[PDB]
Amino acid sequence: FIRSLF
Amino acid sequence: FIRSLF
Amino acid sequence: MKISVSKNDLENALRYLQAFLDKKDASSIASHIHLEVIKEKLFLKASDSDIGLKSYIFTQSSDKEGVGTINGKKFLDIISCLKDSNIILETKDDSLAIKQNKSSFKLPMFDADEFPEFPVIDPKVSIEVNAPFLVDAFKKIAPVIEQTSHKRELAGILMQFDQKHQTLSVVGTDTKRLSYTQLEKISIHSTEEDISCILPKRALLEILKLFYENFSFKSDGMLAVIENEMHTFFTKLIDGNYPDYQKILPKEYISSFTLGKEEFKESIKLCSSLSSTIKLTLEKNNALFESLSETAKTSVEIEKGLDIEAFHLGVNAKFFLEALNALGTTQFVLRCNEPSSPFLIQESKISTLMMPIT
Amino acid sequence: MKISVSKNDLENALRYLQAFLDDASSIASHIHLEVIKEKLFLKASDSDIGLKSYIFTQSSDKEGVGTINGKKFLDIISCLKDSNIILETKDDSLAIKQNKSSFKLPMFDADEFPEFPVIDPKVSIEVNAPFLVDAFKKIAPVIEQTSHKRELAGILMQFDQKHQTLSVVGTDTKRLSYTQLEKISIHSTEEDISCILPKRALLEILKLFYENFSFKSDGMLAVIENEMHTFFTKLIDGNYPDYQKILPKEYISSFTLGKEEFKESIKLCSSLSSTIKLTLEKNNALFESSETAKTSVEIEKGLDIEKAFHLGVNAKFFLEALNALGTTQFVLRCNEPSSPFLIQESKISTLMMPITL
Amino acid sequence: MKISVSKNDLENALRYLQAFLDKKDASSIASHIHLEVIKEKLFLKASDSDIGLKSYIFTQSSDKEGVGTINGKKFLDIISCLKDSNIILETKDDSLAIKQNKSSFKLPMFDADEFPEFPVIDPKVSIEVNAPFLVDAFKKIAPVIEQTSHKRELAGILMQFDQKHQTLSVVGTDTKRLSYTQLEKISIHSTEEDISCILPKRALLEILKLFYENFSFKSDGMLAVIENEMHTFFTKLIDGNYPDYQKILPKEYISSFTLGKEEFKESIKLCSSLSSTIKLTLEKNNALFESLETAKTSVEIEKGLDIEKAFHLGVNAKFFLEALNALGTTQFVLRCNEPSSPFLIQESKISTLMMPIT
Amino acid sequence: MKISVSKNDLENALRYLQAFLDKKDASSIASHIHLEVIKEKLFLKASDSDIGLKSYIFTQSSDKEGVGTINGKKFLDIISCLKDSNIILETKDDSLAIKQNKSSFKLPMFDADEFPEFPVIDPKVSIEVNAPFLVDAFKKIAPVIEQTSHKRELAGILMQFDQKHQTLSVVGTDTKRLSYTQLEKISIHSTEEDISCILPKRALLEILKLFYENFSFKSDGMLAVIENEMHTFFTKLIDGNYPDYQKILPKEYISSFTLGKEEFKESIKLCSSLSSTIKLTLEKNNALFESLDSEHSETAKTSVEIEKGLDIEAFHLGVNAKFFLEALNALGTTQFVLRCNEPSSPFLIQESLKISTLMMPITL
Repeated sequence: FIRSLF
Repeated sequence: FIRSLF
Repeated sequence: MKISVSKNDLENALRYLQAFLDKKDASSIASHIHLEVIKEKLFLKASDSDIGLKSYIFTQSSDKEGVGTINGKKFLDIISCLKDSNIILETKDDSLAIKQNKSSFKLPMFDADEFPEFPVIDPKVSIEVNAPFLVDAFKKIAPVIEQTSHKRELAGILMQFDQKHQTLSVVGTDTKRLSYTQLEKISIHSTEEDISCILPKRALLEILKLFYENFSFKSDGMLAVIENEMHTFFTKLIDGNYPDYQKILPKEYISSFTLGKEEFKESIKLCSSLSSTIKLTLEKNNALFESLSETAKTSVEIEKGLDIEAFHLGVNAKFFLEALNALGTTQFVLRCNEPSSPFLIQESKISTLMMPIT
Repeated sequence: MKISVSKNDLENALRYLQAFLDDASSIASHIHLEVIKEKLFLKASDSDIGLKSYIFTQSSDKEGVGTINGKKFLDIISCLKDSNIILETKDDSLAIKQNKSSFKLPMFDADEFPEFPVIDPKVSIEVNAPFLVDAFKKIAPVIEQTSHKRELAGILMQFDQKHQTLSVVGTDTKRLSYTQLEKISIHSTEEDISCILPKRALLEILKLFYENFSFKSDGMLAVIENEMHTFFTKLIDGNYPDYQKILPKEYISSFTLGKEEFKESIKLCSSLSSTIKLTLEKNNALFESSETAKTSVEIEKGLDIEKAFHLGVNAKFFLEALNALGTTQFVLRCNEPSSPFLIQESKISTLMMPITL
Repeated sequence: MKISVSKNDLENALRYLQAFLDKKDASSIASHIHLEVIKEKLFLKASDSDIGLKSYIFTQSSDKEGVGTINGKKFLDIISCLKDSNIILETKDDSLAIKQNKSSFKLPMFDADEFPEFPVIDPKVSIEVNAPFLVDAFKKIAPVIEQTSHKRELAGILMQFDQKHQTLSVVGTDTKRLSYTQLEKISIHSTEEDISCILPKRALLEILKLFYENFSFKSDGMLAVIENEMHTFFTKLIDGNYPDYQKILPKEYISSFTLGKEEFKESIKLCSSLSSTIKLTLEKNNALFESLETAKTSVEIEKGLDIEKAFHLGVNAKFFLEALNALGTTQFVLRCNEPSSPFLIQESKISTLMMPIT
Repeated sequence: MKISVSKNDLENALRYLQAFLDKKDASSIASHIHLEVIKEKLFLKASDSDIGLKSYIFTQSSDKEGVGTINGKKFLDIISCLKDSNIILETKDDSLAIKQNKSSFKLPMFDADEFPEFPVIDPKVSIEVNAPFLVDAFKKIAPVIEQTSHKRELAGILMQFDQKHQTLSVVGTDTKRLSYTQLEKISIHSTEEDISCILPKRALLEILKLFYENFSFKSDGMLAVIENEMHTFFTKLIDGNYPDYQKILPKEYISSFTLGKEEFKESIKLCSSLSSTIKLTLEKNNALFESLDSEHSETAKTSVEIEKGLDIEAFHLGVNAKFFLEALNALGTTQFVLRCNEPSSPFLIQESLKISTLMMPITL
């Protein structure tokens, strides 16, 4: 489960 | 098409 | 259990075993490779129900004997990542520990007593194979057999033992071509005189990877077990009656043409770039090939003129090539009656009967 | 064609052209043939991208034009011997001949093959160093062809004429990879100008170009040209996000770490899972995937930390970031475990979002 | 001087330079590679009087410009041991420092002002080469030329420029075969006189590694300089007068036979396994090959030759093959007068005149 | 004689046989390969007195059985030129005919009864080898042995059978390094208790190409015969007494250092680009490697970290690079043990938790 950078 | 040997 | 094994030996054993696993379902024991240390050998087994393989490698050290199980796919994954050095294998409770230097892995094991034992059969038929001819025949006949056939029985290769005449006939078909050979001088130790085993295509392709010469073949009509010094292999047979191939082989041919194998191979490859079916026209001093607005054509000269007054013949390119690949001679014989009737291909010893296109 | 003899120079030309083809009813499935003097010129295009190429002829008995199905043409040539092959037009057919083998294929009217675009460059550079294409190679993996954000489905080229800089930028929202090339003579009408090359185009550029080519764009197409090829691609319409506004200005820690040690450790754990827990201690780094993979590497040059620093990472992202580096060691800069972290050498940097737990 | 360069770029540059060194004597400056940083480029030179190469790689960083030398063989040895990462190069006094993470090397340098400068020539002749035809001709003619010839002038390939007719003739011979081609439509920037350059075989073989299309060729009768974007190459020329090849070419041939190249190649390979000379017998509808204990083979010629009696011809196998390798057509022409007289081989660019054996 | 054989099978058999020929002299019978068809097998033999090989391939047809000879080199040359189809082999008078399609070769034969027979020995010692450990040990020890030794007996590998303790010791040396291993649990069927065979290096290198597992080894003190299903191999043994290796092995070592194999390998390769001898400096948490004086201005240095700190007061050691590498190639573990006493005294290399190498250092 990954965070969104943009 | 090809007819069956049998 | 506690052993050290060489990375390359293990990886190699584990590659061959993958085919024998039910990898799709990791809940199953069938997804696991069964491990067993006896003296200086690690014995590896995998099985689904259809096929099975036992294999072994030698240990670099055997500090403790014992048994174990591990997910077969995951085991290979891990071993392929490690260095070309020794790898420690060791059981701890219900886990398998894999260690190499500072890298350590744990994997869960099933109870190894619930891994199914390999079958012991009472042979109805049994032969010892020292020549490569059987496995050469498998190799050459395998392409004509399709794994997913309308007729279940055709989905393998036939082994027809005739104890009386010491013959093992090997036969493959997909209804459009029939490829066959008969091996002479086989000491067939069997209960009945005649006995047929149909090996599934999947099993056949595994046999090709594992065996060549110096192995035993036993069957009991249900399973068939192949064994040599490194491996015991088993497969279920296809239940069913293979059709009587001898009844469909034409007894007589009007013509028989001696023709150059590589010339024909090359010509058929050429026309095959544009279409899978080819028109082949045999003339007295010439053979012409044409793809069947686009066109490929090519021709080869036949110096030794054929016994003709021209003969047209529609053929599947890939079938004709696979038939010629089965031959070891430099020239081949094509026997035919009418253009619409089956024709035979053989050496100038695997023969292929083929239905033309019409 | 009109009647040419030519080598398996041909096969090679035809392999490269396959990617530029489209449906055999379409003209776009055909390669356009043209003989001028001692050259056979080959073109393929499907609207988005296009390639012009040529080979020399072994003989040119007649000049002329033609078309042929591009896939079928390659199939036929790849079957022939390593000798000369005769090419010849006969009415609306292309004849391919070699010794006793002769092939016929139908041609479209070659006037209805679409022309390659002539653009008025808004921007234009000459590339002699390999750095641009090295940057494409390294940044390409982080870009995905099928992105929710249309503009992210390519690589950004950001020209700043004033400072002579070409910035190259890729992202998929989970990692941002970037580099800035100095000393580029940028011949451009505006000062600032951005081209987004599609991923598909980017992968073709990698096969065809390295050094010694021109790059021109007009904001709609971009044309790359060297002595052998003219290549064109449409650009992605849209505004690429301002990458510099997301780059953290300050990092609490910065750790100098061994590249191949980390690569090998990440490959190891990646055999059991795609995400890895990475624990940095003062003199040690440990990597962990009922199942477990673990492994550790020593760090002789002790890190500046009191408590150990845990960090969830995607294995393949971390590897691809380290493949972009040319140094033997790398720098990892991070603030909190949940915040983005940077990877760079002792030209390409990668900002990466971690995973939690 | 202080730079960082990529290991692969450097290693590659250094491999190509080895051939240009006098490695035999490490006391000599000629055993060294000259290093020079200008802006973002490291320029590398090696030379041993006869031949020379200048090359460059791009720098990953250029902290200081400067010059240096280093033993060329030892430099490659070191670089080939390092990792695929950047390598620091740096001068310290009269030493070159090579550094990559914890590994550091020192090597002694010569005064780089005493490294000889590459020649600047005033071109007597000059051409720009965009087609591959010249270098294709070098490749095909090179085998016929021997480095160690009794005749000094034959120890290279001839380039004969005729400005008047825009022709560059390329010619090779040992005294047993003469291979030649003439390139049309060359813009020869020279004086109106003819002008001949003989490139040594050693130089010729280096040209083949470095060049194909898109280069300049200049000569002044003493040196010849070849240049493209990556390299400047120089070689001394061979000083003699190459013999007038056109005077020994027969003007007329009694017979001319159109024959199949790959058939002849394969047949000659076959007989060559037992002897280097072959008896070749041409009949109307076939050609026979026999070693001169015994190899024989034959090929059919469908398109019958114009001959009443059969034509025998002794040939060197390897010469005949090398002549056929020069051809790009699928068939070839063999023209001969008597069995003992020279015979010609050519396509249906490169022709080979060959002396037979009796 | 009249057979057909597959081109690949034959070519392959003939490649292996080349090493057993006396190709130097084509007048000799020893330059020939002896051919023999029995049933569905073509048997091939080559020998030059010191070594010999028997091999076979299966026939695609056997129309007539018989014997023959042919020049072994020329036979391979011809077969390698032919196509991947069947090849006809046939005797006609005193010639061997090789045919394939339109290509036909003739070669002269010697009388095949004058081809020397392979030896039948009465085994003084005999073992059956199923594990790969013997041949693994040959492979790893072979580099240390030199074919052209001043001492005749060192020009091979030693096989020391001790029937009493079921041990086969395998030993190689060139006087500067001694490499050895002892295999346990060998059923040694022998007449005497102790018995030594010294195999020549040439023979040893051929054994490596032909054998791995599942073969017999018999010797009578003069020859040694190795046999499996495909091959019978023979070699003469080196007449002589191999020195007592056990008397030179140090019984005790002051220090023993557990060290990383691939780290050391890389570091030694690096410094070996400038000089063949290396100064190795062991510190508690670090090992350093430096090329030794080479041309005064040159230097290679590099270092590796040792996480598991060593137990020491720094230890310098001069070593031959290539010897140290060859010793580490013998090991299958990831880490190795270096045991030493003084800098000038021999040191030992072996695995961490088969093959050990004792090595003489260099000074300074």
